[PDB]
Amino acid sequence: MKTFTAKPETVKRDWYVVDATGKTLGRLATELARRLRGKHKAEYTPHVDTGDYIIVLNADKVAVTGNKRTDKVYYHHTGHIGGIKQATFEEMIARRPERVIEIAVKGMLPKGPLGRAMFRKLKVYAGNEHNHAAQQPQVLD
Amino acid sequence: MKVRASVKKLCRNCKIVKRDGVIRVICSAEPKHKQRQG
Amino acid sequence: SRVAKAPVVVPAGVDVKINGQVITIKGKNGELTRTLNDAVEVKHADNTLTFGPRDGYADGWAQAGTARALLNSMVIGVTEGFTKKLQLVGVGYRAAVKGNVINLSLGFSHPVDHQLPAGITAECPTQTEIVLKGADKQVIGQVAADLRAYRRPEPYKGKGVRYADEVVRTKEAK
Amino acid sequence: LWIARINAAARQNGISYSKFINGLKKASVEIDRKILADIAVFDKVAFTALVEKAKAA
Amino acid sequence: IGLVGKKVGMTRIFTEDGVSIPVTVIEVEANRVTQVKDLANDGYRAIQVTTGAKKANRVTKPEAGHFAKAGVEAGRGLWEFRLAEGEEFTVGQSISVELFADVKKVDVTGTSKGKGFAGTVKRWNFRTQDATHGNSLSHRVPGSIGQNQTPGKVFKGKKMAGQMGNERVTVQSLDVVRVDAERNLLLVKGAVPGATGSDLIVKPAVKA
RNA sequence: GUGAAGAGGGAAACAACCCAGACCGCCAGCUAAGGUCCCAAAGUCAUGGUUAAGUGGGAAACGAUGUGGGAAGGCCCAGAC
RNA sequence: CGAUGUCGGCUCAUCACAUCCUGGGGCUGAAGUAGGUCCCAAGGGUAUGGCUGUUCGCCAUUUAAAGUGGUACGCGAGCUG
RNA sequence: UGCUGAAAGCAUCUAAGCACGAAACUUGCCCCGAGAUGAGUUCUCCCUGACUCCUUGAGAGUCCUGAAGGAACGUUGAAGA
Ligand SMILES: [Mg+2]
Ligand SMILES: [Mg+2]
Ligand SMILES: [Mg+2]
Ligand SMILES: [Mg+2]
Ligand SMILES: [Mg+2]
Ligand SMILES: [Mg+2]
Ligand SMILES: [Mg+2]
Ligand SMILES: [Mg+2]
Ligand SMILES: [Mg+2]
Ligand SMILES: [Mg+2]
Ligand SMILES: [Mg+2]
Ligand SMILES: [Mg+2]
Ligand SMILES: [Mg+2]
Ligand SMILES: [Mg+2]
Ligand SMILES: [Mg+2]
Ligand SMILES: [Mg+2]
Ligand SMILES: [Mg+2]
Ligand SMILES: [Mg+2]
Ligand SMILES: [Mg+2]
Ligand SMILES: [Mg+2]
Ligand SMILES: [Mg+2]
Ligand SMILES: [Mg+2]
Ligand SMILES: [Mg+2]
Ligand SMILES: [Mg+2]
Ligand SMILES: [Mg+2]
Ligand SMILES: [Mg+2]
Ligand SMILES: [Mg+2]
Ligand SMILES: [Mg+2]
Ligand SMILES: [Mg+2]
Ligand SMILES: [Mg+2]
Ligand SMILES: [Mg+2]
Ligand SMILES: [Mg+2]
Ligand SMILES: [Mg+2]
Ligand SMILES: [Mg+2]
Ligand SMILES: [Mg+2]
Ligand SMILES: [Mg+2]
Ligand SMILES: [Mg+2]
Ligand SMILES: [Mg+2]
Ligand SMILES: [Mg+2]
Ligand SMILES: [Mg+2]
Ligand SMILES: [Mg+2]
Ligand SMILES: [Mg+2]
Ligand SMILES: [Mg+2]
Ligand SMILES: [Mg+2]
Ligand SMILES: [Mg+2]
Ligand SMILES: [Mg+2]
Ligand SMILES: [Mg+2]
Ligand SMILES: [Mg+2]
Ligand SMILES: [Mg+2]
Ligand SMILES: [Mg+2]
Ligand SMILES: [Mg+2]
Ligand SMILES: [Mg+2]
Ligand SMILES: [Mg+2]
Ligand SMILES: [Mg+2]
Ligand SMILES: [Mg+2]
Ligand SMILES: [Mg+2]
Ligand SMILES: [Mg+2]
Ligand SMILES: [Mg+2]
Ligand SMILES: [Mg+2]
Ligand SMILES: [Mg+2]
Ligand SMILES: [Mg+2]
Ligand SMILES: [Mg+2]
Ligand SMILES: [Mg+2]
Ligand SMILES: [Mg+2]
Ligand SMILES: [Mg+2]
Ligand SMILES: [Mg+2]
Ligand SMILES: [Mg+2]
Ligand SMILES: [Mg+2]
Ligand SMILES: [Mg+2]
Ligand SMILES: [Mg+2]
Ligand SMILES: [Mg+2]
Ligand SMILES: [Mg+2]
Ligand SMILES: [Mg+2]
Ligand SMILES: [Mg+2]
Ligand SMILES: [Mg+2]
Ligand SMILES: [Mg+2]
Ligand SMILES: [Mg+2]
Ligand SMILES: [Mg+2]
Ligand SMILES: [Mg+2]
Ligand SMILES: [Mg+2]
Ligand SMILES: [Mg+2]
Ligand SMILES: [Mg+2]
Ligand SMILES: [Mg+2]
Ligand SMILES: [Mg+2]
Ligand SMILES: [Mg+2]
Ligand SMILES: [Mg+2]
Ligand SMILES: [Mg+2]
Ligand SMILES: [Mg+2]
Ligand SMILES: [Mg+2]
Repeated sequence: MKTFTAKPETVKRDWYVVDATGKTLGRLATELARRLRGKHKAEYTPHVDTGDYIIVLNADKVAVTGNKRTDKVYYHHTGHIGGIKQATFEEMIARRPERVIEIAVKGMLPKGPLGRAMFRKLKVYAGNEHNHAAQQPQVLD
Repeated sequence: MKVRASVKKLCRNCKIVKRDGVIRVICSAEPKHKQRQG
Repeated sequence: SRVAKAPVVVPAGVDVKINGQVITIKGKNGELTRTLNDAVEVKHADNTLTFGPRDGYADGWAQAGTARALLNSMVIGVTEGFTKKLQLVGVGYRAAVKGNVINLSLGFSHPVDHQLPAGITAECPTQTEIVLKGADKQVIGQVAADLRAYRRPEPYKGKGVRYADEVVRTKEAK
Repeated sequence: LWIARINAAARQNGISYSKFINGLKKASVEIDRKILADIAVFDKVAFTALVEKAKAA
Repeated sequence: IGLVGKKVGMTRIFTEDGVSIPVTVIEVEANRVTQVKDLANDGYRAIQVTTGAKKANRVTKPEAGHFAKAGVEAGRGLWEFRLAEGEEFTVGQSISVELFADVKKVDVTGTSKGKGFAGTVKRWNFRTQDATHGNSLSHRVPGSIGQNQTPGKVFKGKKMAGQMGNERVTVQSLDVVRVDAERNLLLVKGAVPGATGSDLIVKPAVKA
């Protein structure tokens, strides 16, 4: 008899903080992507962005098992004649520590307008300070 | 050194060592016997 | 296993301190610090030191036997102080110290002024011989290895910087 | 869609979907996904009682 | 740091021994500081300067005010220079050509003379195909631009015809000959970009 | 046997491989192969081990005090390796 | 097969590394000079002529070098024939 | 290539740990570069009147004002199809 669907205007979105110090990259990234999508919520609708705003702070301190600190490579093409760039997990944190969580989450989000809309929700930070004190973002684990 | 796929103890003073995943054969007497891989 | 099961003696005037895993050994020659591995567990038992493998960790004995052999050298270092005898073989090869900078002349177009990191006391009894002293085997051995690496033994005349105890294989011309 | 909703609403009360449904089957509860999903959204105070009912088994 | 100056053609200086050195005459008027940027507000340390003298009806109010905050007269155009930690300047200060009295070599940046739509022969030094021997409507044309099925596409940065010049280009480590304080000149050896009248950013050579 | 002349689920995509034969409808439930951290429905399930190579996630002769199990065989208190 | 223009040259290239030069190393029957072989390394560089449709090849003279290959044996809605 | 150093009384460049080490890699040099929709930053400038309608909207108007600035037009250029 027409089952419930979450109406964007009625969606009450919440703010959270996650300290990523000593967390496993992927196991963090998953639990982030689960929240950003809004799966945890009982009013989950696949075509609407029901998920919560998350602030990941201390992104540079994120942990990785085995030899992935040196061995894990992040390839990308420049769209140029032969321009394949690569960067290891160390090299990536040395330059752009935000990109590490970003890339890990973006792979686990869906691919499309809504998938990009539910990435905007995520707020990564290298340092411990965040300037979103105005939202009263509660602590998450 | 040699980089053959079947390194082995040629003389008596030759010694097998595993450095950084690769099996090497280091020798005191003849540096000729110095050989890596395999 | 066998090295680890053999306590290190600690002579008098050698202040040992265990800050969790971070060990500090102070003595007459110099103060030495060692951030030890997590898998090793170390304690004071009577006069001597004891090194035990931790339960749960895979490689305990290998890690502990290292700690043993390190602290054994660390205690001997602060008590006695280690030395290395380097000699310069070949004509026109000169070694002269000025402060904490060893001036090597080894047949180059520029004299090589090697720096000495940490507490390393460099001396020269003769002009073609370098005797250097200190606390750490690590830093000494390294410095010695650098001073060697500027001009290793040529296996023909034996020319270059050599360790005193080191034998060198020379060969004939063909 | 329903299964996701039920799996979401169950984990708020501390049980996964897989264990919840076995819990309901073992208590001979005949209520379907369509309604469990309807209850999950609308009446959570009611829904909680099904998760307790499942917890018994 | 650097100074802005109009290009004023070319000459030569004859040295008394014999050598004639071809020099570019860069007039470098009083470069006056309109603004000083710092780490608190801007996140980097720099100075904005001006030079020349723009007529008052041609300068707009948003810039007329911008000059009135400093107190300087409205110069034609604004340029910014990054400070090298040690040095520090004040708003309303006039930097003169006497900064280059100490230096030997300078990087000169300018806008190259616009050649318009240039073909591949002129733009990229492509070789002209045979001028006769059967050649049909394809003397100065670029020839092939790719392979076949495999890419099935032209690659990015493929050298083709297009806009040549009117681009900002930098000539490095040019030897400063004379630094005339009285007429406000700066004679550099060689040739620098842009035509007579074009604006040049002259600054000390980074490649020492 | 299947396709040809067979849709549906799985094997990323994949006529012939694995599961299974669509009369029509339903916003019902149980299962097959195959699956259950996220893309994406369901175990960050339970217990006991192995693996450190990102093996898993292409390959041989041959090479090696890698590392686990075992079943044996050479020596002690006259104290061997 | 209701047409996917086939060698060679020119123009324009681009990638691989099984490296010709240049860079870093081990062994050497490595005195030095110069090599020999092997290892890592693909940033950049890598002839002009004579003969022949030639690719190749031989020859003359250079060069630090005159690399081997893929790209519809790259490139004819770009030229040649 | 080493240093210290186990596992393996020793030995061994490594299993803890620690140094060197190439035109490669990341910067350094030059250029583009906030459509970088994650659309950034600094400085300056300008506009500070009312009535009507409403299904009370970030709503449609009536009137008085038209700024900063821009475009258009002209004379044009070492800028340019
Ligand atoms: Mg190595
Ligand atoms: Mg490997
Ligand atoms: Mg022009
Ligand atoms: Mg022309
Ligand atoms: Mg030219
Ligand atoms: Mg030509
Ligand atoms: Mg021609
Ligand atoms: Mg013709
Ligand atoms: Mg034609
Ligand atoms: Mg014709
Ligand atoms: Mg013609
Ligand atoms: Mg044509
Ligand atoms: Mg035509
Ligand atoms: Mg110069
Ligand atoms: Mg048929
Ligand atoms: Mg089928
Ligand atoms: Mg199928
Ligand atoms: Mg397959
Ligand atoms: Mg799949
Ligand atoms: Mg699939
Ligand atoms: Mg499928
Ligand atoms: Mg097939
Ligand atoms: Mg089966
Ligand atoms: Mg049937
Ligand atoms: Mg049927
Ligand atoms: Mg039926
Ligand atoms: Mg079922
Ligand atoms: Mg059942
Ligand atoms: Mg499975
Ligand atoms: Mg999909
Ligand atoms: Mg799927
Ligand atoms: Mg799921
Ligand atoms: Mg588990
Ligand atoms: Mg693999
Ligand atoms: Mg074997
Ligand atoms: Mg037995
Ligand atoms: Mg046909
Ligand atoms: Mg056709
Ligand atoms: Mg043809
Ligand atoms: Mg042929
Ligand atoms: Mg030709
Ligand atoms: Mg070309
Ligand atoms: Mg190679
Ligand atoms: Mg070979
Ligand atoms: Mg090679
Ligand atoms: Mg070679
Ligand atoms: Mg050279
Ligand atoms: Mg050199
Ligand atoms: Mg060498
Ligand atoms: Mg390789
Ligand atoms: Mg090349
Ligand atoms: Mg490359
Ligand atoms: Mg290249
Ligand atoms: Mg480089
Ligand atoms: Mg070039
Ligand atoms: Mg002739
Ligand atoms: Mg010819
Ligand atoms: Mg010849
Ligand atoms: Mg030559
Ligand atoms: Mg070739
Ligand atoms: Mg091929
Ligand atoms: Mg072929
Ligand atoms: Mg080919
Ligand atoms: Mg062809
Ligand atoms: Mg070709
Ligand atoms: Mg074509
Ligand atoms: Mg062709
Ligand atoms: Mg034609
Ligand atoms: Mg013909
Ligand atoms: Mg003809
Ligand atoms: Mg030892
Ligand atoms: Mg030794
Ligand atoms: Mg280094
Ligand atoms: Mg060079
Ligand atoms: Mg710009
Ligand atoms: Mg914004
Ligand atoms: Mg702004
Ligand atoms: Mg501002
Ligand atoms: Mg008002
Ligand atoms: Mg209005
Ligand atoms: Mg009016
Ligand atoms: Mg108007
Ligand atoms: Mg008006
Ligand atoms: Mg106006
Ligand atoms: Mg304008
Ligand atoms: Mg117009
Ligand atoms: Mg006009
Ligand atoms: Mg005109
Ligand atoms: Mg005109």
